[PDB]
Amino acid sequence: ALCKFCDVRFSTCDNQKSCMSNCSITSICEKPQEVCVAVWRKNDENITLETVCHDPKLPYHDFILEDAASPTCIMKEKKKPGETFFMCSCSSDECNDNIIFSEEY
Repeated sequence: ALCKFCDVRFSTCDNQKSCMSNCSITSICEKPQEVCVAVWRKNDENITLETVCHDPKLPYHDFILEDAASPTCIMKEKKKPGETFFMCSCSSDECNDNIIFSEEY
């Protein structure tokens, strides 16, 4: 897989139906089973977007990437203290470059 892989970066993505990662690093994931991941987090000081490759047989942020087979990165909210946290994974080229905050489409 080819994925955006900037780790955790500041983001201005907020209150939008979709956002671009604005990550300038597209990497070949080390292992063929890895998929793309995006994690959007907002606290009272800032917003970040994390982009990585990850093996979906392993948990990430204490969750299983149950959506790894999806070609698109559909953000879904997770329960975490002191912040708003959304995550998605996907398995098409650079798919974590475009994060979608809804299932409506």
